[PDB]
Amino acid sequence: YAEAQEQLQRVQNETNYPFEPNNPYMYHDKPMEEGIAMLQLANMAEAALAFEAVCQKEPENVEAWRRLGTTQAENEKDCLAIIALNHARMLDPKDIAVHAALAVSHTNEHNVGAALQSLRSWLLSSEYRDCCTLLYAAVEMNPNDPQLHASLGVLHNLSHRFDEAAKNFRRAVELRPDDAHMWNKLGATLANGNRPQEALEAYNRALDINPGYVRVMYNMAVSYSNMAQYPLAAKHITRAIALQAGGTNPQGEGSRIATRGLWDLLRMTLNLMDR
Amino acid sequence: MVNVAVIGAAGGIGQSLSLLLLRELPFGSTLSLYDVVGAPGVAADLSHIDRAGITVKHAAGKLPPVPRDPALTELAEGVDVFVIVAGVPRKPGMTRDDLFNVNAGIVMDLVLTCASVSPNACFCIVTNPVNSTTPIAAQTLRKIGVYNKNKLLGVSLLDGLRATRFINNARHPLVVPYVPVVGGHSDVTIVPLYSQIPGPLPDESTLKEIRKRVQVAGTEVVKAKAGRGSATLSMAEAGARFTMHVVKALMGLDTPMVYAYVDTDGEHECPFLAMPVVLGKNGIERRLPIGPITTVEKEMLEEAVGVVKKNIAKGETFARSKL
Amino acid sequence: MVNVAVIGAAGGIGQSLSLLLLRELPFGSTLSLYDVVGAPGVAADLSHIDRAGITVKHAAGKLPPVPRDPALTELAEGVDVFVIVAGVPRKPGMTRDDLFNVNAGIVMDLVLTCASVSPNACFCIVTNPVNSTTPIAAQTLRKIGVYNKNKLLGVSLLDGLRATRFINNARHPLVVPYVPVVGGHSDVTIVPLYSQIPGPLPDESTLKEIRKRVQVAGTEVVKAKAGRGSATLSMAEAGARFTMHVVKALMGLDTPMVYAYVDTDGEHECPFLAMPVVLGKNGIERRLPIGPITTVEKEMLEEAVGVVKKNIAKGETFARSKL
Amino acid sequence: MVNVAVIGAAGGIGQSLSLLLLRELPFGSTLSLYDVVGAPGVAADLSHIDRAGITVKHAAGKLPPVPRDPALTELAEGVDVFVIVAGVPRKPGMTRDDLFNVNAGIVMDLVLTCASVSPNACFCIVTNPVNSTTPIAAQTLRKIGVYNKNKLLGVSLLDGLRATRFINNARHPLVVPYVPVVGGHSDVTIVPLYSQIPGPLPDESTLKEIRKRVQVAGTEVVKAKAGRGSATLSMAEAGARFTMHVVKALMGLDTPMVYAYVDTDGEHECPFLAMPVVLGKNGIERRLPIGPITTVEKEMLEEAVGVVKKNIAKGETFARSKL
Amino acid sequence: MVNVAVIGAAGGIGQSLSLLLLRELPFGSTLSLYDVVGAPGVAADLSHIDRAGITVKHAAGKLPPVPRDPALTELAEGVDVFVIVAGVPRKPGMTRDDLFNVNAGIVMDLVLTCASVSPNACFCIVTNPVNSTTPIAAQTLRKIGVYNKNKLLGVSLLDGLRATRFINNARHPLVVPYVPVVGGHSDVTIVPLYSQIPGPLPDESTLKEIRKRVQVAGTEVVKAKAGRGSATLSMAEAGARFTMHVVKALMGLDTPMVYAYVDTDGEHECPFLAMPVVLGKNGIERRLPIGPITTVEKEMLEEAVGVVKKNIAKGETFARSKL
Repeated sequence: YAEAQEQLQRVQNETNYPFEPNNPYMYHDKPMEEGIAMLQLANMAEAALAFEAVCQKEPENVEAWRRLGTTQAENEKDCLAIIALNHARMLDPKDIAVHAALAVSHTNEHNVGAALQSLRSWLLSSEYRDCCTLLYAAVEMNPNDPQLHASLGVLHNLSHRFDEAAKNFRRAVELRPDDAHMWNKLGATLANGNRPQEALEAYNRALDINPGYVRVMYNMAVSYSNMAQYPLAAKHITRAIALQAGGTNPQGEGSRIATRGLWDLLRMTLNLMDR
Repeated sequence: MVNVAVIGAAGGIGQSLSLLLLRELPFGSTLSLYDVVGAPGVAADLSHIDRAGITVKHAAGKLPPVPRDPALTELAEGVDVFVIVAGVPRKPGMTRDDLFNVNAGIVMDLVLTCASVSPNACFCIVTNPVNSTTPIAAQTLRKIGVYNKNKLLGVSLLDGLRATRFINNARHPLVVPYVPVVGGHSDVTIVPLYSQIPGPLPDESTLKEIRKRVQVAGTEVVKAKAGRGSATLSMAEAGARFTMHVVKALMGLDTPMVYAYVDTDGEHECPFLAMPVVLGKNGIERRLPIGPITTVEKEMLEEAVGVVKKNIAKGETFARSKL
Repeated sequence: MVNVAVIGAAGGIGQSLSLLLLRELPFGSTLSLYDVVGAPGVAADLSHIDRAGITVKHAAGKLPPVPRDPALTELAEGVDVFVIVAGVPRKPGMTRDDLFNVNAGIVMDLVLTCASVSPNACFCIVTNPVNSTTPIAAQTLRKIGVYNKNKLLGVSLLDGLRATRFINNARHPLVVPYVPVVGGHSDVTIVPLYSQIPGPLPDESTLKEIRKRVQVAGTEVVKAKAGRGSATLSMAEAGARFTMHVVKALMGLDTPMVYAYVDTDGEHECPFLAMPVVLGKNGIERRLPIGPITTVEKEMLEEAVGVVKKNIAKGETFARSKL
Repeated sequence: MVNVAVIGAAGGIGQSLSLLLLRELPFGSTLSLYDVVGAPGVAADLSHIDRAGITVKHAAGKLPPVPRDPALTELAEGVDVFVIVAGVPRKPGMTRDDLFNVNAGIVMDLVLTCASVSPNACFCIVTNPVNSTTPIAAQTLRKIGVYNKNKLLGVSLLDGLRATRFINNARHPLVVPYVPVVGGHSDVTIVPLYSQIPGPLPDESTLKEIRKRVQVAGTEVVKAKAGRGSATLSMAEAGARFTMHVVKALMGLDTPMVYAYVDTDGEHECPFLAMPVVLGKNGIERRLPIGPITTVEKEMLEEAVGVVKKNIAKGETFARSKL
Repeated sequence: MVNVAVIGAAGGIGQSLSLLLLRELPFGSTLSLYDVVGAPGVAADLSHIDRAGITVKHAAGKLPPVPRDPALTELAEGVDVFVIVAGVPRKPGMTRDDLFNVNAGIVMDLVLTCASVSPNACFCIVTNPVNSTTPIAAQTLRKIGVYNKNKLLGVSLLDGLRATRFINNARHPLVVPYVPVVGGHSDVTIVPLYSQIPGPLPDESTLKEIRKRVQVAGTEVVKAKAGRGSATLSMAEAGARFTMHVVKALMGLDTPMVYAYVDTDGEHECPFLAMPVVLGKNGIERRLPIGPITTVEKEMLEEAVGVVKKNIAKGETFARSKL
């Protein structure tokens, strides 16, 4: 290494986002092309590693920060996010993607709080009453707009409004039936509303866009565990654990406190199975 | 000695229960209050009472809720008894499917925050879906790795209070203190036991009416209040009495017998039922059998068992879609 | 046999008062309720608590409030004690003139309607502007023509509660059950008596600080609750105890000595003032002298006398405007 | 207002009974002690107690106990409850049934003297035997022409207290308030009803041993006292508790359920039995049936009736010899 | 949990004190009884009232009194409160000088064997010569080596129960809970502070008559009893109440202000006097100054302190003599 030495605590002094070891990607020649190409033709686990490798070189890579947060959301890892997206927002506050992708990360942890502020910042680029007011905005203007029309469901989900969120997704789903993300939302509202059987089929089809969306199959496991067949949940969470990480010599594990979430489900499953 | 913390003492089942506990709590015992809004206004109100030997502590919180509020992590140090009373009211709203989810999203956090700093502490659930929300608390406790079946109770004394009020009016040459009640806390689940009380009983044509009125009780109160609230005054009285019973048992000045809603522990299947137990220094001590049952109550008991089985299953798996 | 009837038992103050009353009344008593809104809902909720002998009765008024409501005259038959709690919250300021005027009108209407049916009853006014509402009730009773100076008791006990709490906090571990307080109930019109208690009083500057705190503790509560609401739980404790004292004095089970806002006949120059009295079977039976005091308290007493003179002067100043 | 009087308050029972009764009488009550010797001393002892609202009045009545003592006639002018306690020590050097002959005349003349002027007063019999002197008192009352089966009670609470304590020691830490005991109040005439209380009972042999232990109860104390006196620290407690129950029922503050040796009034084959009754403002109100009886307990409540029939016959044939 | 032991619970006053004690002890107690003659009889007479949660222990006597009884030591195990009530009737036979020699020698033997097994325990002396027996107890404790000044009290409440009863009988509707009485317990060593109570005190002649009455009222009982006995019932409640305070101050649930014949560490020059104190968990916490005294009472206080000087001098003269 000679001079490649540390740089880790050097970039960590301000960015608390851990970089972890076992990231050989970082020095082949320039990992950006393989990192970006891995999304289309492969999984989405080592892609985050490549994004981290290209990001650690300098903090001015806006693309690296805006993509690392999005990548560390699919592979169930919504604790390594938030801070990275905030740092990306610090670099540019007019950016559209960082604000849009920062709301999906503050609603999993049930933070509420800054999620409404991020939605307002995205749109411009009682707290709830004010946020919902400005949100209406293009109630009709730019109707064919996918992002604006889909944001209504995200607004409804943070107020336990799973009734109209699915309704606006249904129009948003058919507008651009290509990306899996919009389809996953379509599933979630249904699951989170005494309606499991009406979404699982989408969970299967969503997989044909990119077989790896850990979130869809995790929700599959949750829904079937809530829908009788108490086993099966195990025979999906076990492969969830495997595909989640660990294919590159446990990825240089380090802390992996967040991963606990997944592992937890296994228990609640086994137990209800008397095991 | 003895620290009691009411969690959510800023509503109608809040401040009133706190006031009732203030004037009956034993000398030399503190009292803690927490709520996202209105807690300082109650602390500044309960500190102007001439009761001696009682000190009041209070904490507030940010109006936008945040998981693991720092104030609770500090106030929950040294607490001996927790009364989880917060949550949305029993407002009709929409069907039960959403209210249960809303309250599950609250109990999961308000148990996780409290149990981390003070593990050995009795818990009293006085929220909504008490057939669905107690297993949620049990699951939340099991996760962190600490769980004692002898220190988790569901306050279902309101049904007993209602039951020992209608038999004292129709049959009013006599007065009886209490009547056994089994089952759970729901509409078709509560089963009064009128065959275990002294004195002759009226004809069967009236006993069934009394049992039906005991089951369908809160709906008449809701109708009497149109839609602008529910019954809170008569529910804070039962919670205060149960908390006093638990405090006396913990101190060592009584070993009372209470019914509550506790774990069966492999005795009657359906492992969350309302059966009589005896308290003690270390929580539950002995779980007593139901006793002789009239042949007309067995059908009600089996229907209640089935309904509670379904409710237990539905509540012990409240998860989330993440998204 | 008593028939304590509470008027206005639906607001912030009164909901707790009814609950506190219907857990200590003697066996065979009878409660009553009345309000424009929420009275049926309070009655249907309080009737589910097991208390043998206690019977609950209620009535509701019309939304367009008509003076001399027929529903109230039906509840005024065979009543022993009337307690007035009705009022219009506090509002975020809005000057005291309009709030005082509406409170005076409500008190006039309620007192006239209640006293037009059962004359030989007891009135235990609780409304916040005591110093001017009590002479209003006296004037209305004289206008009716059944005025008795021994049955009219404006409740003034929260001052005693605050003074006792402060003394017990600042002189640990000495405990004194009660502390005499004279004057009216407002701002500077209060004059506590600290030289008539057994013990080595701490100092002079600290004692003056305690006097200032007990004088201005009213604004502290409303400042703690942002800018909305008032002291509700604390004020509900000072009414139930006074009502119990009056009830047990009438029933012949006790002859207590208290401090209350009364209709002093002679002795002190003030037409109305709060001085110690003793309650017998027919209300006040003997009026005790104030007793020896200190000059520093004498100046405060003189200032309080002046303020009391002004307040009651104005009280019958605007009351004559009705005629 | 009551004027409870203790007849014979100078022996080993009256002295403690008066002290226990004075501390719990309500406000505005009155006591009345009477005895042939020692009454002024007991009146002087109890006149130095700081209780407020209690008035003590006494009278002593000549040596050579005269027939119809003029002094006792004066202390009978408004008494509402009579507690007959004046008996005689057994002279522990003497034994056999030479106690019935001497106490019968004392009971007769005391009851006649008390009832000759205050017919409307409840009579409580404490002297032994109770089941042989209660018919004597009934005959004496019937002789003078005034009688009331409601206002004639025989104290038997001692057996219930003894049985309640004996079962709490064998079911710790589970406690019960009371245990039903019926039959009589002498040796083999008492039967405890252990199959009418909540909780899992122990095996049969222990139950039989406990049942026998309650029967042989009045002789173990004598053996422990080495033939010098009988138990007197529990009879006073039982009498005080029964008198408190009767007074509270008479004043109207309670409607208790008790077990008293009374006339069955055609509800049983025996003319006198210890049936469970409920008191009230005019004495006995209802006579509850005994209820379900265990098969093993049937023979006991068939020997008890047989022996009590002979006891009542022996006690009632004595009245014809006198008068 | 506490352990109250009564020494000499077989005389006229010991039995009533024990009966009154086993009705107010907190749930969980180990009340003990001991006497040379009559111990088992009274022991197996209180173990029949239910009073669940109390265990009764006792010891057995021996031959004519032997110093350092082996049975007393066995019962002298871990015990918090020791009540010394054994002694000899005071007034029967007169002989004031002789009777001291009779009683003191008993105490000199009781304290020595009772201590040295429970050094950290209270001592509530109840014997009649209170003025000249507490110094004897203090001298005995000094010889052993443990003389905790805050854990040695001499009961005296009796002479206040008398003052309160006498005063309330004059001023009629007015009642004062307690009245301060200082000095000692002898005929001329008692002075009541009637200028420290609130109210219109009567004339000076009546006050002097009342002061004289409380100094002579201890002979009225003897004169009414014809010299056969003395005051037993009235003294049986003064002690059994006062001891309760100690428990409520030692178990940690109260902090009351009491008057007792205590050791004056500083303050007055007299080594022992009856001055107000504040009890606590460890014993005596604060010793308040006597306070303002009018001109008339100063001479009485001076005479009382002069007499108690000689009384204490005599008290610490038999202890020096020993044999």
